[PDB]
Amino acid sequence: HSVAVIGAPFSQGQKRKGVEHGPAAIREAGLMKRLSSLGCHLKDFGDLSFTPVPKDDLYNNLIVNPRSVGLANQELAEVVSRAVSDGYSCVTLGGDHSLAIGTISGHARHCPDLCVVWVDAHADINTPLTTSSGNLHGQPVSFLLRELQDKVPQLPGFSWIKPCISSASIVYIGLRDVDPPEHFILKNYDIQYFSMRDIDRLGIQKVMERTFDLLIGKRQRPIHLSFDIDAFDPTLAPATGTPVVGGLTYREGMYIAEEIHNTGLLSALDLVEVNPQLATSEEEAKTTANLAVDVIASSFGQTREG
Amino acid sequence: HSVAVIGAPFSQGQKRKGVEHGPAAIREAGLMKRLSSLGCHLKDFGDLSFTPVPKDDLYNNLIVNPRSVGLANQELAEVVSRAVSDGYSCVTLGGDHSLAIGTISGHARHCPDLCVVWVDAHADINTPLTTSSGNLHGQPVSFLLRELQDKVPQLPGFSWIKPCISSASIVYIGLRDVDPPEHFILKNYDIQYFSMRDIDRLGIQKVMERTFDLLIGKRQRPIHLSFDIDAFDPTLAPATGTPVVGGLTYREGMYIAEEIHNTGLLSALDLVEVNPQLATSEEEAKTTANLAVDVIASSFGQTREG
Amino acid sequence: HSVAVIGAPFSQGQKRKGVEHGPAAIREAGLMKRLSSLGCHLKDFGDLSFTPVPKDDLYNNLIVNPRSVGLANQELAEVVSRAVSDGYSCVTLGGDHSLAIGTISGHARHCPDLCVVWVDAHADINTPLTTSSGNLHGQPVSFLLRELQDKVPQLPGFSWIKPCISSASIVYIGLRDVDPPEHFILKNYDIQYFSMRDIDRLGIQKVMERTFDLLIGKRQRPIHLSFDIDAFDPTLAPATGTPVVGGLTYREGMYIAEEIHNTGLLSALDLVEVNPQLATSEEEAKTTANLAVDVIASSFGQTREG
Ligand SMILES: N[C@](CCCC[B-](O)(O)O)(CCN1CCCCC1)C(=O)O
Ligand SMILES: N[C@](CCCC[B-](O)(O)O)(CCN1CCCCC1)C(=O)O
Ligand SMILES: N[C@](CCCC[B-](O)(O)O)(CCN1CCCCC1)C(=O)O
Ligand SMILES: [Mn+2]
Ligand SMILES: [Mn+2]
Ligand SMILES: [Mn+2]
Ligand SMILES: [Mn+2]
Ligand SMILES: [Mn+2]
Ligand SMILES: [Mn+2]
Repeated sequence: HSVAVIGAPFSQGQKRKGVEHGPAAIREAGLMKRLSSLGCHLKDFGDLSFTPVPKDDLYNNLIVNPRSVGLANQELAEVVSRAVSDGYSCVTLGGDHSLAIGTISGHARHCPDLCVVWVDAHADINTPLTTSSGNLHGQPVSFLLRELQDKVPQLPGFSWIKPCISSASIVYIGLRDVDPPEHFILKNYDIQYFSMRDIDRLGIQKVMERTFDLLIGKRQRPIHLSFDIDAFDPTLAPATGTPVVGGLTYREGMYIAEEIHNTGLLSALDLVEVNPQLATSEEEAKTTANLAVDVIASSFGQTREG
Repeated sequence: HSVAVIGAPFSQGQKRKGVEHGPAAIREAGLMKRLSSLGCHLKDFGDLSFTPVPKDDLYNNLIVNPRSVGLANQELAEVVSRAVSDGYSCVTLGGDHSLAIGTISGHARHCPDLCVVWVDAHADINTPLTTSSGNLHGQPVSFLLRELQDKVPQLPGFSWIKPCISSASIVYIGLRDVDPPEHFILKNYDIQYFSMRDIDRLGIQKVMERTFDLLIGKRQRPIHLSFDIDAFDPTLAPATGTPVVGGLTYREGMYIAEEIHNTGLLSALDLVEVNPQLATSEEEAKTTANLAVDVIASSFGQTREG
Repeated sequence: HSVAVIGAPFSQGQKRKGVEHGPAAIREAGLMKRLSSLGCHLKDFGDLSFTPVPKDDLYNNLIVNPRSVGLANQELAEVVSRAVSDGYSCVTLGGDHSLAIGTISGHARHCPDLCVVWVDAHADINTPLTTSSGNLHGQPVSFLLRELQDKVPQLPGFSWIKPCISSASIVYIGLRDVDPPEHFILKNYDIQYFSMRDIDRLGIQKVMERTFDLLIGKRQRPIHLSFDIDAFDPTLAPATGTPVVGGLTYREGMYIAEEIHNTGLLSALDLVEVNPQLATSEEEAKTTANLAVDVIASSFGQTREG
């Protein structure tokens, strides 16, 4: 079992400084030793340096850094594609969530029937025509879903992307801050999600059971787990740019990761939005990074029973 | 849909200074904007000034401020009755829980077939003959329930009350600190409650389903939600006078409020016992007020899925 | 109902200073008054003074303080045995968990059909041949189970010990940090456990139901509850030597204790591993002790509904 680790210090999908230091923070929290201990053979690609784009002006006076985000993702997709082609399960450390455009695109090149489990407080499914922030980290799913493409304009730097997956191939877990146009999109395209309210009702065991029935109930598929640290309650993961009260507990997050491992199908994992500079103390930053490491290790087989 | 907001700075139902500043704290936490955003047409009645009573001596060398609490409640009931009669769902900000004598009396004055959901760590059902504290905020339910009246003596300032509400028409959620005579009362009059232990067993979904089956399972009735902030765990709502460990989680509180909204029958709401002065820090005070706003907004339709 | 309280300031089953002050901390937190209030008739044995053993050198160059732990446990066993035969339910305050060798041995002397509910983040079932720490507090169960005796070497000071429990007569609740050879032992000997993951799946109600079906489903038996404070999440019980993230909530711990009380069969209880010196503040120490008192009081009938 081989795992590739790619640092992707994306910050230009959003406006808050510091998220580019997430990969270093997660490595410093002992990621590689934890993975080695489980028996993973590792290839560390280090932290990538992405090519900047000069004069990357706003698109439509709103969308920030489109060419930079587009090119960084094109470059990242090439690395992810190569790693998956070489037989590695691919762990990408962020960095802001716009990097999922690149990781999912790269992953889908060799694994076109992948499915996506998107664990997040947010749906990240605004389009360039619905976003009220202009921040691409709150739009990445819109660029990836085939059914949405007539509603998504062509951004500069984005021409290389071709939507990778169907709306029936993504399931959200943890949602508790969704913009009204995103709610419209989720309902209109029948995209399945388990919000925090659904977890309150069903419990995390049934949520995972139903997630897998929707995605792999009738056929095996490589799983892409895109995990935004802000899915966790801010008491547990304070070092992040968009915290929302009332999130996953520690135990719920471990359970999600355990079930992902138990499928035997995990093929790529993103761990995004750790921003150590937003912690009010070193302890806050380190606990957030420690939590990120626990998620990744659990996703690759660390158990709570020995 | 129209909502009236009434500030009721009651503090004489108990002995701790500061709870009279609860209404201002909740307002400063953004209550009105949150309600407007949901589509509520608002009538703000401001913070009421209640008429004092001279020489309001203890009743029976025990019960504190009886005439002051009686008259403040009589005055409050007049405002609540007018608001409800004019078509508003009536939100009353406390202030200590003795104010529910006035809000429920005033609500019932217009809506005699109302039912009550009482969310609290405490049953608040001592009578003047069973209370060990003498504090009227731990007695309001005894003045309101028809079946209990042959056991409730007449307090000065209390003669105006017309307690018609049946013991079958109140359900408690959250109970974890109940005095022995209150336990006797709950059992003897077959009053239904879901204690924290019941929530541990059933889960909040089934608790809400069972609550509504009891109250509105046979017929539609206006709902009065009387919500003591101390229902929440003290880690979440520290700025309150009688905290008890082991309370509702944030998610459970939001779920209760969401289910109240989903009935379409919410007619009045009390949010009581926020005391900003009992916070150890500005942060503790503000988080308690923010939580109060979240409960109110969720009760009028704020969702966690957009 | 009569309850003996025994202080057992064991520290030599592990290496961290301070756990010998656990019994005093629990008493200072109001244990005796809480038990009296429930109607318990009390015999306080005080804190026992155990006979030291000079030159208690490492066994096999690894196992720490074997003669001291063995002798202290032999002495403790005599006290517990006498107390149980005099008709007391026996509460032993720790002290490190190696004391359970003594309490369970003493208990079983007059109650051979006892069963054991072991509430803990850890399985405490290493043998002298599997331990990697050498600390006897992580081994007590191996000395007590009949089925394991061909794999447990004779330690100096341990000759008085006869295993008196079958592997089918112990159930674990709370497990989340289990060493690989302990996992092998649990599986190989079909020892039943409900890990944190099992609690996440089933809920604490179902966990207790299944626990009692396994132990007393066919006949009434005296129950020995051995409760390591580290079963609780470290946010709730920080003052302990081996904290592990993702533990029982306050409510889950109360529910466990309530269900133990509800059986009517509680015969002895250990409350171990409170180490006030490991608190980083007096508040942390006090909350851990207060929690210990809550567990013991709930196990003897304190309710959350009055
Ligand atoms: N929907 C947001 C989401 C930002 C978080 C992105 B993720 O999950 O990668 O971290 C936020 C929109 N905003 C919410 C608050 C009110 C105004 C709109 C957006 O910017 O589009
Ligand atoms: N039962 C109490 C309740 C006080 C809280 C009122 B609420 O819910 O509005 O905030 C307290 C009685 N007291 C409990 C602790 C032990 C002594 C008696 C009382 O004073 O009657
Ligand atoms: N399994 C441990 C358990 C110690 C806790 C004892 B109890 O529950 O009474 O508090 C720990 C072994 N250690 C765990 C971390 C990795 C190395 C081995 C041991 O020392 O045997
Ligand atoms: Mn997010
Ligand atoms: Mn995201
Ligand atoms: Mn209360
Ligand atoms: Mn109350
Ligand atoms: Mn332990
Ligand atoms: Mn232990």
